[PDB]
Amino acid sequence: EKGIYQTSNFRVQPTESIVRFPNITNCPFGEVFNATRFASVYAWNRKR
Amino acid sequence: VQLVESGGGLVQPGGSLRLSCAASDSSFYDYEMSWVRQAPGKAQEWIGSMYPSGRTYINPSLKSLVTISRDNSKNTLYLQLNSLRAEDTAMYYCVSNWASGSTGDYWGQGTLVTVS
Ligand SMILES: *[C@@H]1O[C@H](CO)[C@@H](O)[C@H](O)[C@H]1NC(C)=O
Repeated sequence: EKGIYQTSNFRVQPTESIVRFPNITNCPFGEVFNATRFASVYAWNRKR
Repeated sequence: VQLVESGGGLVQPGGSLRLSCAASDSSFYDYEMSWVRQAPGKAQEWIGSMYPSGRTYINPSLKSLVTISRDNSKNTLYLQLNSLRAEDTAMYYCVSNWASGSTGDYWGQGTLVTVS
């Protein structure tokens, strides 16, 4: 019959998603591996 | 100045020589103080080592050529050179912590040595 009938909803689907994170993404890990010589196998180092 | 070196000079082939290094305090020698040489052309190598456990074990290749002793009155450290040939040009630095890689060694100025 005549009238205004509600059928369904419609949402605006989201487009491409993004993620944002801060600056200062660093410590010098090279100073551990770019050491010129390594020590004796009885002097293992924990460069914390 | 807290560490110095004394002795050394021209080496007549077949002659004897005296060399030394010093430190500042008794805690500075604690726990390890090991001799070391360097050399232009020839690879750097450690001369002698005195471990803090009382047992001294020099390198199997360098344990039958160098005599090592310590004197804390001057903090001096006797070192002697014997029978250098034309193939052993070495320049001597007194650098600690060589059994810790290149992350614990202390670099200063040292002295320059030429052996003809
Ligand atoms: C280590 O040294 C080499 C030099 O060849 C360099 O290419 C490399 O990037 C260095 N590593 C770091 C983390 O810097």
